[PDB]
Amino acid sequence: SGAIYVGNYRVVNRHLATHNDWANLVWEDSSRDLLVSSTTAQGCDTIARCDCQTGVYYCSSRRKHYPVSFSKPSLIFVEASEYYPARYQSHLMLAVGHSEPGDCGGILRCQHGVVGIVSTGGNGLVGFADVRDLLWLDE
Ligand SMILES: COc1cccnc1CC(=O)N1CCC[C@H](C(N)=O)C1
Ligand SMILES: [Zn+2]
Repeated sequence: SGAIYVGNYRVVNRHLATHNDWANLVWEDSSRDLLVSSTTAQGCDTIARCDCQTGVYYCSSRRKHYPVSFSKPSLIFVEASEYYPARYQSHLMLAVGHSEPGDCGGILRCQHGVVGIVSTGGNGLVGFADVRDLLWLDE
């Protein structure tokens, strides 16, 4: 679990969005596993606007943060799960690091701010949904 709170927006994994997220929907994209909903309170986070390929993510299955080197956002094949058919997920960045299904939502940060959230993984890999291209989150 996990979310990014920026301005009057809440960013979550689309597959973990709640009834309240869908009732306050701003934007969603199944191909990116992202959903953004509106909030009444002002957020606590800020978004990186950079090309960093190193950062630190929170891993809830170890209660710890780990440093990672991650690939640029790209179209990556993701196996079928209980939430999606087998498909290409876009704007996804892979890294070597521990992750389990419940780790989705953990934040990845670089020195400039929030880069993305855990969205996929397996066998010593962890994949993050990028949010740095969503310029409208800041306005
Ligand atoms: C962090 O997730 C891990 C980690 C290790 C092993 N299986 C997972 C789960 C996983 O990859 N997915 C299930 C939920 C939806 C995901 C998606 N974006 O399509 C795919
Ligand atoms: Zn950065």
